[PDB]
Amino acid sequence: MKVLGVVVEYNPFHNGHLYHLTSARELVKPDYTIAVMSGNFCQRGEPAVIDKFARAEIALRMGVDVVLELPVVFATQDAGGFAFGAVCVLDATGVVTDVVFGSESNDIEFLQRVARILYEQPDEYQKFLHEELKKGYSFPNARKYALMRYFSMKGWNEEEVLKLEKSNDILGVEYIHSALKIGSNIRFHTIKRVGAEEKDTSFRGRFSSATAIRNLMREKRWEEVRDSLPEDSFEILMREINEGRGPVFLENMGDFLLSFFRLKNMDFFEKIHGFSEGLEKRFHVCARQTGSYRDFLECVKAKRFTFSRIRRLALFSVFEVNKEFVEKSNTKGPQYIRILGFTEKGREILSLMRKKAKLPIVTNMSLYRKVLEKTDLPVDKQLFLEQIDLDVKATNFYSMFFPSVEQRCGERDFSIHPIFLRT
Amino acid sequence: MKVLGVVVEYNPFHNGHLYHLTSARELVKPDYTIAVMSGNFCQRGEPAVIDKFARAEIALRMGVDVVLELPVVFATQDAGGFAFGAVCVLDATGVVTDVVFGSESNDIEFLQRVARILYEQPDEYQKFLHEELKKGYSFPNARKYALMRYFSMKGWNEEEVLKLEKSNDILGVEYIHSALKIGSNIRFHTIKRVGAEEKDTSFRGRFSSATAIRNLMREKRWEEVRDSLPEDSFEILMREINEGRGPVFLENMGDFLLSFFRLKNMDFFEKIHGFSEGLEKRFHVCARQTGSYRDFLECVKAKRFTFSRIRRLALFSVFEVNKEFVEKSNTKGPQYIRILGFTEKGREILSLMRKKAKLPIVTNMSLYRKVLEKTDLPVDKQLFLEQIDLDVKATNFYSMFFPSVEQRCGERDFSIHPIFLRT
Repeated sequence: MKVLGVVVEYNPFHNGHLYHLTSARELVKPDYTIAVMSGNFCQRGEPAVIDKFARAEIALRMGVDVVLELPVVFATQDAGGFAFGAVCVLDATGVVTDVVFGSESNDIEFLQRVARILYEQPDEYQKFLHEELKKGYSFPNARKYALMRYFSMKGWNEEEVLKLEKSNDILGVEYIHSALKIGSNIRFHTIKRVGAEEKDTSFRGRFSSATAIRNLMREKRWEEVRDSLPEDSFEILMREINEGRGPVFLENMGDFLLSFFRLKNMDFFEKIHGFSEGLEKRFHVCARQTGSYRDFLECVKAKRFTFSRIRRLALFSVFEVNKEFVEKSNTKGPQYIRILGFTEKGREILSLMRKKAKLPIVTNMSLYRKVLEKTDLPVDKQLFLEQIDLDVKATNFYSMFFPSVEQRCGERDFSIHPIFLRT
Repeated sequence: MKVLGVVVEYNPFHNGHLYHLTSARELVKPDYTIAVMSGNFCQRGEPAVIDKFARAEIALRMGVDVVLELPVVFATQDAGGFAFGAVCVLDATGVVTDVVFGSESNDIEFLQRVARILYEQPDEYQKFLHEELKKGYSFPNARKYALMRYFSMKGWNEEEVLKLEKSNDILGVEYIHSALKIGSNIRFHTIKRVGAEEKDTSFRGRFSSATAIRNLMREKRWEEVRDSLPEDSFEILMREINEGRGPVFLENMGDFLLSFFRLKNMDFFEKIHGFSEGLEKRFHVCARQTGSYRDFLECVKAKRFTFSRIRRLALFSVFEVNKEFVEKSNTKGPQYIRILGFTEKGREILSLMRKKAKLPIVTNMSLYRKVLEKTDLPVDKQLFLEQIDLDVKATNFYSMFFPSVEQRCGERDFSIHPIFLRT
């Protein structure tokens, strides 16, 4: 028996996503497919263009049997924390056998070699990393240079370690690294990256990136959106829009984020995860000097910062995601498995997950405190509660930006049950 | 010599305000007139419809020599705290000899008699108050009923105490009580309020209430607005509107406030000043179950809560005005005198204030930390910093709601110097 895991966001689910999913299923020939998916906010620090319940339904119609929520504390982190949460969730199901992820190099052996070095921390590598951590290098840069120097000493190709600027391959390394850390037996595979680069922004016809498609949506070119998307993905996108639950764009939240930063002092940002390299002063000063979130982001931007990093820090700030909370989450991992949706076939593997899972399974959110109280699993209960409260908080915040005022009431985590799709 | 103080909001400055200000000056015949004025937020929990720099200038043109800011922590409180701050600021100038306030009863001897009882706290009054509170009445009702029983026991007419159901006289008593508490020698005077009461939301000619006039602005009835205001007031209003710095309404901030409350749990609100009687839970639940701030207010509101109390609580929440901070402020008072503007004539009295003031005087905001570091005056340093940080924070937040994005940059407390007008 084999169960395919995939780590996904689907913002929106497009033709490239379908190609990847179909290829993964053809490669692994799984009996069941489980997706761990980012919620209402993705890894670039942007809102999903439609909410997690719609995108869970889309994934189910595209051939996922079970959709799990990647908790916000992981979903909005950079590659290291993102991968760690995703791999912990999939490993925790107790049924996942194989994981297939998109890749640029499409070389599983190189990705594995890098991860083993990061896991086993050779004495030579460690000495290099510290030297590179002086000379003021940021960790991901110092690590890259440390890895390059390790490769030379071992007579490998150091040039390869510059492959690791590509998003797909970075995540790939971190998936494997995470699996070694938690002692997972999951088998990992790559497929060569589908369609346009995740950062492209140009319309490629059939296969455009998700960022490009969201821009198409901004410009209201629906026919080009339609050409980018599977029929059911587009249909449900149109549904959410017609019913006033989309589209949701980051600039819709921009005035909130900017105003919120004007309520905060530097002491506040110092307590929030991810802040270093003068970014606290930058947030504080730029929030007072600029009048829109777009202008804010450009004021904070400098050569050594990505927009994505800045955008993530903005989400961490409004959700008050503090340093200690993230440190604990990146150690102990997710404390629950949240079910967003399943098919008829998915019911079967969920039944097995009840017996095999290493984390409490949450389906009915009204009952999550009872699940926590009743579980025999050695979870950190306080951390559990903090993590799931963040998930709920993000959904409630997100809902205020539904285009229709009528759609903004209530807590969707408690009012909407996991999607059940008949087969 | 004589110096007249007045406690004002001027949201906006209308014909009724010119009438009463002029009569105040005619009554007392002062050499100078000083106003202590609410900033960008007033006592009802609303933003001012144009900002404090615009409204300070109108005040100067209408006959005020010097305009002072009532710090936010007092300006946004109910009558007790509002009055305390205002009287502390006026007294701290070291030059104000007389204060005139508008009144329904226009009976100053009555108002002083009541203030004296609240100041001296005779045990019979305290017994009555404790009983009425034990019975479950609100503090203002309990106090009213306690004063009535007191009056009755003294052989006075208790129906006279009914005068205190009127907003102006409630305020009047608290001004006088505050003067007694701090040992002020200021002479207090009443003049009879004429024109619509503060609570009257509909339009009659002059004198329409400020509330009614703000609604005229909402409905774009600008002819009736012009007939309601002195020429210089209407001109400054139009100037602000033409530049996109007004009008500012509470509903413009409504989505922010409601989204902000969705980020907070009950433990947050328990810390905020003015929360009791299960208001923490009502804020928490209503913020999640309503989709607009108007609906939120209606949800939180019940028999025992006025709208103004709820609106004040929303401002205290968004600005994180906590219980210990307000307790200190209502004990030690304002720690500085903030000059918003003065005329060439006002120079003369401001010069005397520098010799006579009991609090540090802040004109150039860029220097306020240096003023604090150097002052001989034994102020509470941390409280000073917290109070003035709140003033700046409120201005910075307010400005995000200027209708034109071109006006939303920079910190206006630092870039706008005190208004000055040649005489």
